[PDB]
Amino acid sequence: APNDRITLPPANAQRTNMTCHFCIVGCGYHVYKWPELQEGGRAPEQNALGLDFRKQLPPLAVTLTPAMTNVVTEHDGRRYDIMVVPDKACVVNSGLSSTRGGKMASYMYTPTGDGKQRLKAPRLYAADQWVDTTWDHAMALYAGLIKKTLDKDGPQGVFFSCFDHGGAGGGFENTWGTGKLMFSAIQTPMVRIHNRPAYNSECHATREMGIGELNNAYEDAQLADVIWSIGNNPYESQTNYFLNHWLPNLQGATTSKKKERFPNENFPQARIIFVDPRETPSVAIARHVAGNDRVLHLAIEPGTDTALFNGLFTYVVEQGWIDKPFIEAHTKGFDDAVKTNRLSLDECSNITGVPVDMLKRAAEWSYKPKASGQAPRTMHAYEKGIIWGNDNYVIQSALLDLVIATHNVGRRGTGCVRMGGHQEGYTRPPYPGDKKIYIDQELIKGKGRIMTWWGCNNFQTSNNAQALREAILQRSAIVKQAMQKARGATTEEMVDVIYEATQNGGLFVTSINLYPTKLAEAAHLMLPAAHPGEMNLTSMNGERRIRLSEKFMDPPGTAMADCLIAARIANALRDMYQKDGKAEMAAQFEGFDWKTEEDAFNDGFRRAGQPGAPAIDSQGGSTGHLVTYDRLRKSGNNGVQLPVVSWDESKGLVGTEMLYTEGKFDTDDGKAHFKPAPWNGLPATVQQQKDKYRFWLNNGRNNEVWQTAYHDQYNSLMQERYPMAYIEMNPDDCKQLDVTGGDIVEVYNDFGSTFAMVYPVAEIKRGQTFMLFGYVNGIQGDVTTDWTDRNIIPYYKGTWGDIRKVGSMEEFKRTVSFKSRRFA
Amino acid sequence: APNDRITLPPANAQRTNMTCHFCIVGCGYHVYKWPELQEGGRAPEQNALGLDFRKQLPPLAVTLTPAMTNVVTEHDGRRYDIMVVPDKACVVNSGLSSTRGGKMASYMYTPTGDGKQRLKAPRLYAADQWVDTTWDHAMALYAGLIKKTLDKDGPQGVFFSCFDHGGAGGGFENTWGTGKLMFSAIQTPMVRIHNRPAYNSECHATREMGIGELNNAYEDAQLADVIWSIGNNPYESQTNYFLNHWLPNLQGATTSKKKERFPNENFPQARIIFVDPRETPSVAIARHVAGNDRVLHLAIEPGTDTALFNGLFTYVVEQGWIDKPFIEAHTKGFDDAVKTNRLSLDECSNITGVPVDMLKRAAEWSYKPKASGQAPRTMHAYEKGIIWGNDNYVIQSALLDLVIATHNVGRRGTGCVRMGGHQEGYTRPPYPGDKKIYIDQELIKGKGRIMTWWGCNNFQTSNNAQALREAILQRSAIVKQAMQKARGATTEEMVDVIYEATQNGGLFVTSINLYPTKLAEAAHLMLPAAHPGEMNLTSMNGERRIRLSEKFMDPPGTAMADCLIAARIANALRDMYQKDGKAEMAAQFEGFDWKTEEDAFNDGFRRAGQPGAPAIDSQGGSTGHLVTYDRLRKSGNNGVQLPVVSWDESKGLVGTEMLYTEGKFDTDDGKAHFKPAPWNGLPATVQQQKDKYRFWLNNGRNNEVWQTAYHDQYNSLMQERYPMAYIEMNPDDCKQLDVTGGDIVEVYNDFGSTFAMVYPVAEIKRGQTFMLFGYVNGIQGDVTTDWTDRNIIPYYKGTWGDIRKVGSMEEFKRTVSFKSRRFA
Amino acid sequence: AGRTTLQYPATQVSVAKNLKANEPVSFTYPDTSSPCVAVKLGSPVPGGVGPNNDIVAYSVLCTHMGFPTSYDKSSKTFKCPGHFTEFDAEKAGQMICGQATENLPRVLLRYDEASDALTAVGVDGLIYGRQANVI
Ligand SMILES: Nc1nc2c(c(=O)[nH]1)N[C@H]1C(S)=C(S)[C@@H](COP(=O)(O)OP(=O)(O)OC[C@H]3O[C@@H](n4cnc5c(=O)[nH]c(N)nc54)[C@H](O)[C@@H]3O)O[C@H]1N2
Ligand SMILES: Nc1nc2c(c(=O)[nH]1)N[C@H]1C(S)=C(S)[C@@H](COP(=O)(O)OP(=O)(O)OC[C@H]3O[C@@H](n4cnc5c(=O)[nH]c(N)nc54)[C@H](O)[C@@H]3O)O[C@H]1N2
Ligand SMILES: Nc1nc2c(c(=O)[nH]1)N[C@H]1C(S)=C(S)[C@@H](COP(=O)(O)OP(=O)(O)OC[C@H]3O[C@@H](n4cnc5c(=O)[nH]c(N)nc54)[C@H](O)[C@@H]3O)O[C@H]1N2
Ligand SMILES: Nc1nc2c(c(=O)[nH]1)N[C@H]1C(S)=C(S)[C@@H](COP(=O)(O)OP(=O)(O)OC[C@H]3O[C@@H](n4cnc5c(=O)[nH]c(N)nc54)[C@H](O)[C@@H]3O)O[C@H]1N2
Ligand code: F3S
Ligand code: F3S
Ligand code: FES
Ligand SMILES: [Mo+4]
Ligand SMILES: [Mo]
Ligand code: NA
Ligand code: NA
Ligand SMILES: [O]
Repeated sequence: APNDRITLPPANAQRTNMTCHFCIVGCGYHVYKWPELQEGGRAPEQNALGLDFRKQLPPLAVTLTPAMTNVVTEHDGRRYDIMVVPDKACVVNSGLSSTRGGKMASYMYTPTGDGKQRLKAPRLYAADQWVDTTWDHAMALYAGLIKKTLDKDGPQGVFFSCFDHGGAGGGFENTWGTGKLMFSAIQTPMVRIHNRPAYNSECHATREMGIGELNNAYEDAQLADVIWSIGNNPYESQTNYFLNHWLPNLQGATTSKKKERFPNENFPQARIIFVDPRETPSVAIARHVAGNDRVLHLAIEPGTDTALFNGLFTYVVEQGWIDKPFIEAHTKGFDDAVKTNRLSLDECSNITGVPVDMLKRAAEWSYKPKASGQAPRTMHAYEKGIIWGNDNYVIQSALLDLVIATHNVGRRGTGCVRMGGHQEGYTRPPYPGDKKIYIDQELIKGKGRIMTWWGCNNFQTSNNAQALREAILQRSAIVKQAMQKARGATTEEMVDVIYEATQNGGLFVTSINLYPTKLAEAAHLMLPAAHPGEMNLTSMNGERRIRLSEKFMDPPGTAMADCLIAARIANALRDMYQKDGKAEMAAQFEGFDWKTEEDAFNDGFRRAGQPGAPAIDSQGGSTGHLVTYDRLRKSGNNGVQLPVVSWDESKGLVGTEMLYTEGKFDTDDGKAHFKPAPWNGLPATVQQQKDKYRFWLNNGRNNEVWQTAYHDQYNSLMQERYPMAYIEMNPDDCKQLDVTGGDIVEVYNDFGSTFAMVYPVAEIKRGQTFMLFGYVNGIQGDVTTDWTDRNIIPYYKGTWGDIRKVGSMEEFKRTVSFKSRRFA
Repeated sequence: APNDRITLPPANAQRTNMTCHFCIVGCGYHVYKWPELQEGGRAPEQNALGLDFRKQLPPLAVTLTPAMTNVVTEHDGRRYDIMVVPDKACVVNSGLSSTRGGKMASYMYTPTGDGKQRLKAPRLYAADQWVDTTWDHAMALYAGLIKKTLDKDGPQGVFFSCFDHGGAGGGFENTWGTGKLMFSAIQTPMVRIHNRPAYNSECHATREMGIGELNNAYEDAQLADVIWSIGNNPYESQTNYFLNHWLPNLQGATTSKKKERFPNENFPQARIIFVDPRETPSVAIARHVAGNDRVLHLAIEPGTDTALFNGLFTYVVEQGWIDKPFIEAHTKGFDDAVKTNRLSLDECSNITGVPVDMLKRAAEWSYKPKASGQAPRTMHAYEKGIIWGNDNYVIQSALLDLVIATHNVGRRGTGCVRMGGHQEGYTRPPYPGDKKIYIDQELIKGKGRIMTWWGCNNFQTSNNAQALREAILQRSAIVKQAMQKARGATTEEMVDVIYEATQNGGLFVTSINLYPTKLAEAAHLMLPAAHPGEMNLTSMNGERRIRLSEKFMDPPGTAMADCLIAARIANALRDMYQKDGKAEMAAQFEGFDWKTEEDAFNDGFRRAGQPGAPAIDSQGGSTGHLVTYDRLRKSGNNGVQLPVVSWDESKGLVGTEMLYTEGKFDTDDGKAHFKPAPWNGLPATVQQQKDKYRFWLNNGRNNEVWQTAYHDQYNSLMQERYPMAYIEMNPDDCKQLDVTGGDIVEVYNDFGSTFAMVYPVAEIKRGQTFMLFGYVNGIQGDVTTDWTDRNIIPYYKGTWGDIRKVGSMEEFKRTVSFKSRRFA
Repeated sequence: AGRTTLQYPATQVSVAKNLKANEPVSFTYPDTSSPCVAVKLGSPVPGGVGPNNDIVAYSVLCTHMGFPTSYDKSSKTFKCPGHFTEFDAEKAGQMICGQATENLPRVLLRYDEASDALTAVGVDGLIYGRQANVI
């Protein structure tokens, strides 16, 4: 309650390790837990922080606020203070906390806090009202429907959209549990991923070219001469990688270390290049830190990345700023790529809009040999501006070509890497189908009997989201109406009622989640899940560093770890089949005899590539068995970078810093493969929107807001600052539409209609906008198209629309700052 | 926050008056408000309570818990402690607080408290998602549709269900504002009331007989020889009337006062008679207080009240235990009622199931002359057991006949009164139609373009609620689907799209509320309202005692008093008609030039019966103008009993204690009129359910839970105690169905299906049950029938159904008490 | 015991009419290790004090990791050089963008019309680097 003090952890308070729940960087934290009616003393040796609160602390001594504290009430009814604070000795973050990780304590479950509306028990929409139901009933209904569908339609009738990521709502236990359930037991191919509408990858091209997307260390960002940030706003989206590794390089604090590693190499002041249509907070901050002369913002025309990289590739080849020995010994296809990808600087400039002098300068900084003879160490970092860009596959083809020719993989201070989104934590059986299926289109077209959203919310985050919602709400309603007729039915009769409604266009919808979410508008069944700290969980960050987040409290009510929900489902289905005398079907549901999450770790990550093991695709590789919970605990928040190379009791886990340092790539022949990258303009579907409507509807992240705001929607500070999704608009465009900060606009096109509050931004180009994605009040995705690349990767950043004033929200004008988020 | 101390109010803390938000009794409270960083001292003269917190306080010295405190954040951003505690000097409650009123502090709006989800701005379901919208846009859409409906269909196309009550979400300002808008301006007859599906009264019969239902003082309960509680559970439903007035009588603490007023009258120990099929906590507490020998529980068969009162009336007439001079001078119709209502004790006993000896005893206690010659003073209190009983009109006819013949109106210590539900606060124009309309049936049948629920939630509280919801959700869906096709539409075009969808079966739904509620499942538009303390509000309690609740804090966001929402709509409609050049229609919307709630009090209550005033029906009567806010402030929480008889600066407001004490009733001739009361058994609709199914599905209140739990659903203590609606069941019946406390059952019949958690109760009769009404998790009303009496009053207590085990909720077993709520 | 509130001192800052529009004054509160600023903004804001209800005051220590922020007159914000947090002086220290999880703490001023005095009497929010605002 009181805003002007905090309770210090006692010197002997319990302390556990926790990786941040949220973004890829995976900053390390400590959780202090102690009884509510104890506290630490201000003297440094009388509190667990070892800090002297008897007088003012200096800058950088601590990160501690009330938002980093809480009081939990456990299953035994006893109350405990918690404090969740960053670990000063963690190599990832060196004691830094983002505004998002900083709120972890506040977003732990408590009966009266921000977590108050956590799912605590199964919820059933019994035709015309939400009620609680038992887990046994829920499993009878859910497994009963799956069983009926398997028995009559086979697996093709059972649909999922499921996380494949790490951190909270993911990780190695959870991805294995769900993957084993969906792929080995049920054996359904009707599965999409949390952020993309098929069972596919963000990185098909780079992987096929032999370069897995997480190939370096965070230390490489400290060793680089030049950093490219491509389709990426890292201060906001990978905060502490940018703050703890990128900025020290720009500031000159890593120059010593470069020169120590490389005695005979010049290291100029580091420089940074951003390829982004939009001038972001990251551009502004880079210029404040390094100066204007060390930052190059290539403010390309939306969707022109391929043309940019083809023009750069062409130029470095014509200048001879490539590594010919490297290409000759370790690559295939270079000569072909030179021809297919040829594009002059003048043509490049005309397509991208970037002037020729700036294209040449980027190449000069990045690829022209240093005075000491070596090529610059240029780390090429990319994210969703090109992963959700104009033809995912082709852009990566174009970029990786430039990288391979310039030998910017496998050398320290280089890498062509994803910056990442969530943390990573994938261990799954192979996908069981032989084709890519656009799951959302299939649902819209009326296929499937049961759909489970598991740790995602595509109502807010699908492409073409309005078409999806329309269809799902309708299909859901058919089931609701069918259930309505029933009175006094057994569970088995209800299963039959619902099954029949699905033959008539219906769809049974389950959500497995922390919260009701907007999915509750269509769901029939919701199951409560547990997040890290309420469970043990393993995951890795953007340099493959695996850590254990330790359990320290109980979940709300009967919430359960997702891997144990998957075991519960499997065991229900098994029992049903055993009882029906179907031994062969029963046996498909074996191998879920799990009592704790660690069981799922042992069954999945730790079996990969082992004798007698089934086929398992794991980020841990075949040395995953060397990792145990205990060994991770002893490693601390530093963990180990995967893959593990050895272990013994005296040296602990020893891992891998950088990939591809010996020139052996993940292809048949061990070489890196160049690929053609044709420039075909924008897709027709997108070009049609652009031809009809005025504004480029760019979209993405805000620093303060995490994802679909599942926690933030309950946070009064978050809600005061961002009550509605906002749209950055050019002020001249604003005046033309007679809107200002805190007005509400409709944004629309052929695909849909949504709303935002207007946020005038001087740095936005005329005819361009930027709307917060994924949010709880004004869903941006309504106006994204259905267009996807060859692998069903959406162009989420590729849509145009018109904007119409709704009116002036005086309350937003009184409460919300519309001041500039670009620091100068 | 910390659960082991509280912040005392400073000696100089601001103090305002507040009537409890909730039940009829209208207990008085004080609100202490002071800056967050101040506090009082423990010495009694250094805190505003004047209590000595330097050592343990004795019993009865205070009612103070953390739930009675809060910290509000005002519109200026400053934080203030509040403390809302009962007024020791208020006559109503003498410093008592119920568990419901006691939580008021916790249920005041704060950004992080139990009021966190309060509506703060207009919410729009823009076809496929919830968003915020402006007040201006909301009015343009809502008034635009009303205008279009008026223009094309007339008023018959605009529907409302609106509060008519007092206290929070009602009161004299609010009932006038809404009634003026609906009846004088829009002039729609398509209006029902929050608790009943037509524009009618709960008390047609008693009113028509000349006896308004609130005819005594709370002091009368202190002066009575015998109190009847008919269809009434007062410890739970009118707690502090029962505790502060009834019990002192039963305990002998009022004997002196009776004897002082009536020197030559015997006053035996007081006794109490309950007519209730169910053995309630009220019955158990009465027996603990007074002993078994002074309590009579007439445990009648469901629906048999008419037969009971006809048997009693017959008997007291045959015995001569009536007041013949009274009948002769002041009544009409007696001789006719003796003939029409004749029923022997034996027949009475057969129908009611009460033994003859108990019927005789009730009559002996209540009506046989005392030794000193006077008839007992017998106060007849009744509530929803008979208002929602088997033929509301006939039961009241039967009861009032007994009361009139025995002269139990108009004498001190008597009265035939409603116990009440909400507080009262009615000032309205006359209803504009000439017929009663069953609104819910009309909606189900597809009538109406626009329906507004205004401070009610019939999703949870309608009779035949499942039929209602089915229909409204479907009709709502038609409108959502139509809106879906729009892109870039003006408000006027969207009005047209929605109007067209309503010609195709659709219905536009608005909710004017504190919270989203279940209505959010169907609503297209929700508007934020303000409750007492965020506004000034006037209302009266069950003895007509009017008080002012003083504003002391701001509402959430742009939430507004309901009367000012009504002015806003009226002024929007006026502007639209003015703009369309329709002077005559514009003028219908005059008279809402209101800046503050007090404007509505002046325009309504204080104009009633005044020269050049329109026709106004007001519980204040024609001396209402003598009441002002300032005069009520000077009265304090003691207020004045209405009607006011005089006012001057030296004596303040002086009012009316008891009605009818001169024997002049509210009829044409001034006499009380007897009425025939035929016994026709149960209604056929109800008898058919009884014939088909096993359990009487009685329903009603729980002491701890307020109404539809709109606040309590957010209160962690409340949700832990009552996570799901419960159903009291006989233990033998439980064993037959293999259920025990914490199991979940389905309850169903031909009207619908719902769920409850099982609560074994030894006192429940075999074949009977009792389910909590109105709740957020398992709506009881799904299984109530559509049957209503001649005035469209539902038999909500008249329904039968079957019960089916769903399963054991282990979590409920671990966390919910299933121990007895009947104190012994 | 008995006491739930911190014992804040009452410190005179200045008289209101000495303050010029958008020209910050520096002072310490509630002790000399806690730097603060008061500023007359020039137009009323919620909870602003003085004759034009436009005077506001803050702790200038960033609530992220405690560097002293600087007041920017062009934007009426406080900017942190540490990790680029920026706070809105016109929105009660609302974080515009940055890595803090707390708004910039407001120093509560009494304004006495009788004397024209502005007195610091408390703090809304927790000052960086402290177990309690009052050490
Ligand atoms: N227009 C547009 N759309 C986009 C994007 C874009 O750039 N533009 N970005 C895309 C990208 S990169 C992504 S990652 C997606 C995100 O789309 P989603 O995955 O749909 O969104 P999240 O908010 O990550 O969803 C996580 C959900 O899981 C729940 N949850 C949290 N922890 C747990 C847990 O332990 N267990 C379970 N079972 N549930 C849990 C949360 O309550 C929440 O509902 O959006 C995509 N959509
Ligand atoms: N604060 C915060 N951080 C998060 C998340 C969050 O919700 N909140 N979510 C996490 C997740 S799941 C993910 S996927 C990552 C995403 O992290 P990023 O991909 O860094 O973030 P976005 O904001 O989606 O998009 C990055 C940039 O792409 C640019 N852009 C748009 N179209 C184009 C184009 O055609 N080409 C190019 N080159 N650039 C383009 C946009 O202007 C934008 O600045 O962030 C993660 N980190
Ligand atoms: N089966 C069964 N059904 C019953 C009964 C029963 O005995 N049996 N009882 C009946 C009776 S007596 C009644 S009173 C009704 C109750 O039926 P309703 O009136 O539907 O129920 P309430 O909970 O009183 O509704 C109050 C609503 O107004 C909102 N609210 C509160 N304060 C305000 C305010 O200041 N302004 C506005 N605009 N909204 C506000 C609350 O959030 C809530 O949604 O139920 C009836 N239904
Ligand atoms: N704790 C609390 N108190 C409240 C409220 C609340 O929600 N919570 N709501 C308020 C409102 S709006 C109202 S209307 C009142 C209602 O207050 P009451 O009417 O006292 O309460 P109910 O529980 O609805 O029903 C009263 C009794 O009717 C009995 N009964 C049922 N059927 C019959 C029948 O055929 N004949 C007779 N003689 N008795 C029968 C039941 O067994 C029950 O004990 O309570 C008010 N007070
Ligand atoms: S604190 Fe969390 S949100 Fe990312 S920058 Fe660090 S892992
Ligand atoms: S405290 Fe409130 S709920 Fe009734 S008994 Fe008194 S008015
Ligand atoms: S210390 Fe101010 S932003 Fe980190
Ligand atoms: Mo992502
Ligand atoms: Mo009621
Ligand atoms: Na939409
Ligand atoms: Na139902
Ligand atoms: O009522």
